[PDB]
Amino acid sequence: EAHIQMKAAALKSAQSRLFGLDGGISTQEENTERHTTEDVSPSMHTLLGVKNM
Amino acid sequence: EAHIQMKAAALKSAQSRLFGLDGGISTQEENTERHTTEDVSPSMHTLLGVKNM
Repeated sequence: EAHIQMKAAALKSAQSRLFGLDGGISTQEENTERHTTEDVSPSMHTLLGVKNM
Repeated sequence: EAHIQMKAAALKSAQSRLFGLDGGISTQEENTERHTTEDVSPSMHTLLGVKNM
């Protein structure tokens, strides 16, 4: 009885977690898009439908 | 768990780029046109259909 009470008092209410933080860090997608000197910006190739006035 | 958290905090949301700026710089076409003493301008040969009055 003493050993059981000691074990119960030591363990308390320790929740058991089956997993931790996943090791897969990359949550985005690889950017396979090309970059060329013809681009108007590092994020865009052309401004196709844009109309100035 | 500590190592996984450290790796996740260090990598953050680093997007992976597959390409950089392309090494092909010349985006125009080579000007194979000739230049002759008969030309009226370095950019034009004659003024053919032009009518003065």
